[PDB]
Amino acid sequence: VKVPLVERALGRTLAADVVTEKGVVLLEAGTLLDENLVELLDDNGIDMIKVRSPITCKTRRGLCAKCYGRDLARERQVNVGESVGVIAAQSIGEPGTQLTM
Amino acid sequence: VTVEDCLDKVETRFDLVVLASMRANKILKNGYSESMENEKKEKATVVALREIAESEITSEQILRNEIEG
Amino acid sequence: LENLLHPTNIKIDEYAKNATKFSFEALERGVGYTLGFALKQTMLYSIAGACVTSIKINDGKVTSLEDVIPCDETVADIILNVKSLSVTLAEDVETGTITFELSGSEEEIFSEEAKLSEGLAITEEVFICSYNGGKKLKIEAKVEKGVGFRPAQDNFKDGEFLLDATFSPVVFCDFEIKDARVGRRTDLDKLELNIKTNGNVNCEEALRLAATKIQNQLRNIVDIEEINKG
Amino acid sequence: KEEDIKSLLKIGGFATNGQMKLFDGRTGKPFDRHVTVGYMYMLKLDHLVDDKMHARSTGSYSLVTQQPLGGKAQFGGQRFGEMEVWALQAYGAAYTLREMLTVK
Amino acid sequence: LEFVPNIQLKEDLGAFSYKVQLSPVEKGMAHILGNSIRRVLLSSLSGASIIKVNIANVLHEYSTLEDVKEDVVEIVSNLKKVAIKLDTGIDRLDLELSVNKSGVVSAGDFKTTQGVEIINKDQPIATLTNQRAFSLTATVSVGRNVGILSAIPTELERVGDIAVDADFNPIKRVAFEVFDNGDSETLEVFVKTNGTIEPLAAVTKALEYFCEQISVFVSLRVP
Amino acid sequence: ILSPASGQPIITPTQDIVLGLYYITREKEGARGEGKLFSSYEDVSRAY
Ligand SMILES: Nc1nc2c(ncn2[C@@H]2O[C@H](COP(=O)(O)OP(=O)(O)O)[C@@H](OP(=O)(O)OP(=O)(O)O)[C@H]2O)c(=O)[nH]1
Ligand SMILES: [Zn+2]
Repeated sequence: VKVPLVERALGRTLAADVVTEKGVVLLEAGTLLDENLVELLDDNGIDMIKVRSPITCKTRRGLCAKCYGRDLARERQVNVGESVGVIAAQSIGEPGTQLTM
Repeated sequence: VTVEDCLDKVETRFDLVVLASMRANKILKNGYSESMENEKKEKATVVALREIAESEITSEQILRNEIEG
Repeated sequence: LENLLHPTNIKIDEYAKNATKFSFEALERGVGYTLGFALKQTMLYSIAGACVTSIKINDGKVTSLEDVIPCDETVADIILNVKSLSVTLAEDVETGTITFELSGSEEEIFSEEAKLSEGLAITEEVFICSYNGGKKLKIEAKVEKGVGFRPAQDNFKDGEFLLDATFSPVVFCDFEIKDARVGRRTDLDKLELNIKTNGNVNCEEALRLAATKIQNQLRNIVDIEEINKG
Repeated sequence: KEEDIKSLLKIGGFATNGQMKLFDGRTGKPFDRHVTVGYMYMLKLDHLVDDKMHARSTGSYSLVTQQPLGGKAQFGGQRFGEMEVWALQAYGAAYTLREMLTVK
Repeated sequence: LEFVPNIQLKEDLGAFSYKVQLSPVEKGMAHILGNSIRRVLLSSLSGASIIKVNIANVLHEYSTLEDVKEDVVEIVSNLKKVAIKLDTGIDRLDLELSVNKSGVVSAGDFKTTQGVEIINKDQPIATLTNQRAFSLTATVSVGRNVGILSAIPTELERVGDIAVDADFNPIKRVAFEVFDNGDSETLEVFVKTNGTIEPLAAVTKALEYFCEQISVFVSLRVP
Repeated sequence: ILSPASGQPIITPTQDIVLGLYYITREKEGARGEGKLFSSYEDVSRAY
């Protein structure tokens, strides 16, 4: 597997509700994923989910708080006025030096 | 400070900083620095954070203070 | 002869019923560690005390902690409760015996309950176990008075569970060293002492008694009386 | 070879190992486990901290840019890196960034 | 059940090696006493050493005298190793040395003034290649080591005056061991010194300092 | 406390502090006082 789906989807809101094979909806849309919530997806064994993203963001020249979802540094939804782009650019650059090939 | 206690009353960690700065400026302009109390007590900027932690000052009340000045 | 400085500062705060904190300031550099280590060792093992050493539940009937008994507390828990009990021993009596035999039904057990040998005072009302009013059960406690700490080679030897004897009222020292400034020279150390006691004696008085014994020993090679004057 | 050094240690009367029993000075209690002791001949590099303190509060400014001189040659002072500006932007401390760039 | 310790200067050995031993201990207070004695002697002992030396013909430490193999800095280094014993009330004194020998100058060459005692007769201050007149003045005062950071440089009035650092403490090494005789213990301490101060007296002084420090605790008072 | 890039804390011990804890945590099959019962942490500290 290399990466668990729950670990990949952890801290990320769901764009649409997820319907179980039994036909009972498990998670409503626009709900932020949580470690307690993450357990259900493995327990329900849902391998595929749809989550919001910055590319999908409809705001003009801006990022909504929901599309970013969890800040991932304070374990909370990202607060407004935080520069996501600068942090994202610096985080990819710093790890590159350690890696060679 | 940890700013964690201040965060319970205030949200985003930015509005709290702005409110604390305004309160500290108002206190300094209040003539609080007679020089007999500054040595025995901490600086005003920390004092504003302490007042926010007590919650006695009230974030909404602080906005009302700006109109008075 | 610049004249060695004295701490000249004493701070005492009590944050617990038997726990107190002592703070010292203005000590010479490296003085705090030397004073602290000796005081802690003397208080922990240099004080004479009397404590329960051997516990027998049923005339050696109970061989292991696993064995079930007619009460809400397991044998190990009952032994832990008995060890916590503090006993003061009369000078004439070198040994103390405590009997916990109970025929009562569903009756709470307390330090007041249980007959004791003369010269033994419980000094406390600590709870022991809740009786189930079942089959007859018995408790035997052996009390000895000793100085220093004695280890037990075997936890259980025949019919009694052997326990080591602390033989000291003080249970905790946890001394610490912090930096202090007395002026241009700031190398002077600051010492804080936290002491917890069974409550048989006050912590400050016990610390003073521990300090006196070290002073008493050097009386032959040093004049203690002249040092007091100042 | 190691065997010759071991024979030399035996001639000295030390045990055939580098580690030896030691006692802590403060408590005088021996540490569990023996500790190797060696001369470890050492040298001091020419990097004194006396000239590196470089404490500056107010200094003369460059005539062309009206900006502080650097390197400690006169009053020195620390240049602020562009990357440091990126870190300040990530922090969101605009008031610190604005004040440092203009008044400072 | 009362035991009181006694001091015996026994097993003296070496040029300056002594093993003070106490026959009586409290059966467990011996280790604490040994640790206290070891710590107090090393940092509490006060010794008197030269702090200032003035050469007859020098303007600074970095100068070369005529017909002298030793350098002025080298002469200062030889002077520092010199061991001095002083009277209790002397506190401070000045030593004058003048020699016209064509051979090697020595610490014993120092004038035999009252109070001043030079243990290191063997150590040589300087060596003279050819016959010449050599004189210098060294100031001796009682002092103790308070650490490098807390050290006063010392004022110099004469142009020729040169500041010299001095190691006041005289105890090179301190060792202690504990033997239990059964119901009691005997404390054995090995002390190595320059020989300026008798070992038993030094041990008594260290114990007295420890007792003075512990005196405040029993009182539990500021004074 | 946590890295901005990742949730993992950056304040964890790196070298010797971890080694001492690892050495203390290790257990020995045979040791003096083995099988002893201590009511509280203070009693164990006094025994040590
Ligand atoms: N050693 C240590 N101490 C900590 C740590 N975290 C907090 N403290 C102590 O707790 C106190 C909390 O300070 P505040 O800022 O007022 O409270 P806050 O942490 O909840 O915001 C501080 O006191 P202070 O005003 O800084 O000085 P003091 O009162 O400790 O002497 C600090 O010393 C830590 O990780 N290690
Ligand atoms: Zn968006």
